[PDB]
Amino acid sequence: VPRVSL
Amino acid sequence: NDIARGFERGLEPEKIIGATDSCGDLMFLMKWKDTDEADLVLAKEANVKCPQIVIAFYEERLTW
Amino acid sequence: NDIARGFERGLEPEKIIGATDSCGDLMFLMKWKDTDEADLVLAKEANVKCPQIVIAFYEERLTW
Repeated sequence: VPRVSL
Repeated sequence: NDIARGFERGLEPEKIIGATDSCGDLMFLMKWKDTDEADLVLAKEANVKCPQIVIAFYEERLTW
Repeated sequence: NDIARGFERGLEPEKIIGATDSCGDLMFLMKWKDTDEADLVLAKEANVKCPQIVIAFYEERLTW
């Protein structure tokens, strides 16, 4: 499950 | 890829419903318009063909 | 979502090269005979259509 971490 | 060929179906992309890098190159599972069908497409190709759909997907899952 | 329809291509299964439960039902990525290509098929359907290929896959993954 992707999650773009900024 | 050997695997992602969803755009060869010639249907209108509607929404990305998942993603994987498990075959090296990033893929998306693309749901098409007015069907429950989805297929894997290369991310590189979706970036070009449906950039707003790609972005909407990245935007929906921003974490800090 | 109707995702795994690999068998509809009417091609001959050769080897399962991966598997996922991430879209609900267990799926296999099936490599076909005489091609570089591959596509998701549902496990329940591979069990019936190509049981030795299913078994061969599970065999090379045995851990103790």
